[PDB]
Amino acid sequence: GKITVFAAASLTNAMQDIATQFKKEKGVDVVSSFASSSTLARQIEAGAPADLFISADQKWMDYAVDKKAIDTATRQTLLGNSLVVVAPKASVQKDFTIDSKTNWTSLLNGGRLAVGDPEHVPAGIYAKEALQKLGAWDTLSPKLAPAEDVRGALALVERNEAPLGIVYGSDAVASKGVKVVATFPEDSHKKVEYPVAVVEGHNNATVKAFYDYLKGPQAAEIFKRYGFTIK
Ligand code: MOO
Repeated sequence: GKITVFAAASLTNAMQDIATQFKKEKGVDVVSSFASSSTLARQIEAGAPADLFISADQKWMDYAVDKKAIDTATRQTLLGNSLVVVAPKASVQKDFTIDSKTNWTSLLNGGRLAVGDPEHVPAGIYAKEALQKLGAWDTLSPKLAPAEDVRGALALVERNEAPLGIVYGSDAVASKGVKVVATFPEDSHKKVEYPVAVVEGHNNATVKAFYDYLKGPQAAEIFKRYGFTIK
């Protein structure tokens, strides 16, 4: 048959490699749809036919669970990640530490801070939480360059349309055109976690085979290579 995976945008590269490998060794076609975790959860709620859902936060998985769209016994935290600040590869921007007294205004210099839309994209929600805890939010809000998902934010920095952008550590590994210039302290935000679950009514042997593969060694190898931490 064919499996349909709805996965957070930050999983783009890893999921494509995993799908390729699974087809080589098991013969099944895996089709992935990538977007903000919020967008995917709402599509699943509406009735879009996804078999698996992997969210970049617990919030949007909880959302789908409440709408009775998830086979709950299958829900499990699969990956972890870090929150970082990236700059264009060829930028002269130097490394910096992030604390209560970081001078964001000087760092930006009339430029905007690329972020996933803090209204709903997990990467933006983690970022807003961190910036509010570090007291930088009030200063930064009028200087944001929001995007549809974390990869949209990444693109803004790669195309040098924003001096800095807040993305996941894994995004930096996948990107050929940016560099990590700072890392948020773990205590500034909720732990970045990626729950996976089978969509209600799609728990059959074919989907289950893929779900099990995601927790196996071949997949763990690919996830690690892309900067994700395995839970
Ligand atoms: O759902 Mo994302 O990976 O925070 O854009």
